[PDB]
Amino acid sequence: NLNVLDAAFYSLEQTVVQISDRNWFDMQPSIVQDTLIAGAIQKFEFVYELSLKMMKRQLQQDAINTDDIGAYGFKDILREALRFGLIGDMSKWVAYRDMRNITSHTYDQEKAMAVYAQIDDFLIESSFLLEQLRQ
Amino acid sequence: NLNVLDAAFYSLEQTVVQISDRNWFDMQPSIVQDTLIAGAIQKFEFVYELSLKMMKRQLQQDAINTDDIGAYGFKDILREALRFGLIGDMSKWVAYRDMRNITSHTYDQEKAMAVYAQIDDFLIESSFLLEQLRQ
Repeated sequence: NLNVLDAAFYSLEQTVVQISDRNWFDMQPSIVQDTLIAGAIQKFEFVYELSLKMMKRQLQQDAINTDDIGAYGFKDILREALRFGLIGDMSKWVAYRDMRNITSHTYDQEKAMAVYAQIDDFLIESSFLLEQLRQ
Repeated sequence: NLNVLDAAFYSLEQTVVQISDRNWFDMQPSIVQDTLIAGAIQKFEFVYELSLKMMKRQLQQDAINTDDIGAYGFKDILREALRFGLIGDMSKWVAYRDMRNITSHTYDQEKAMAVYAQIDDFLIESSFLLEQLRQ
């Protein structure tokens, strides 16, 4: 499992890299560009959703009990994830959830630009998150 | 707002066309090939969702004295849409949702190929719907 989040993190990272190579990206027809952006938003969603689940799982393995939060709030998952040092800034994640909740609006190109602009930062935290989880 | 459904559809279609250009697509780097399939899948989700939003608004504005069509779930919307000849086979839209509900597993390349392969048919059906709504 953790391998899966790991494979999904890299594929996202790799994807931003290709899109970053501004030489090759600007050459491509516009439909190729917007499809890569969408594929990147889709890969963002995977890492985000896989991250929560791995994060919820570590949390359940380290708690006094799973009854408490696992049927309880996002924010509570974060604070707790923060306490065990799983993440560094629950404000990045509150933001990430806001991001994920609107990816379904991504057919609008502006909105797509807006989500893609936040992905590089996104890679940072999730990178941290996963490092934590490897240990 | 019919324009959005129309433009998401056409943008999907155009995505599928570039992907089918085997000579062009076989040359691309590995990460470009799958980001593109990732993206086409994301785009499939947009038309599906929008297509259902439109059947909904259609039935919601159509005969309804705006009877908070909330009492309505997926299958009522599909049944009403059939009553209006907006779709012609609901077993298919039922299957498009099962497809939609597994796209979150698309980080696995094989599951992703399996969903992408179903896009051609989706285009036929989704385009019929858009035809009826055009009137």
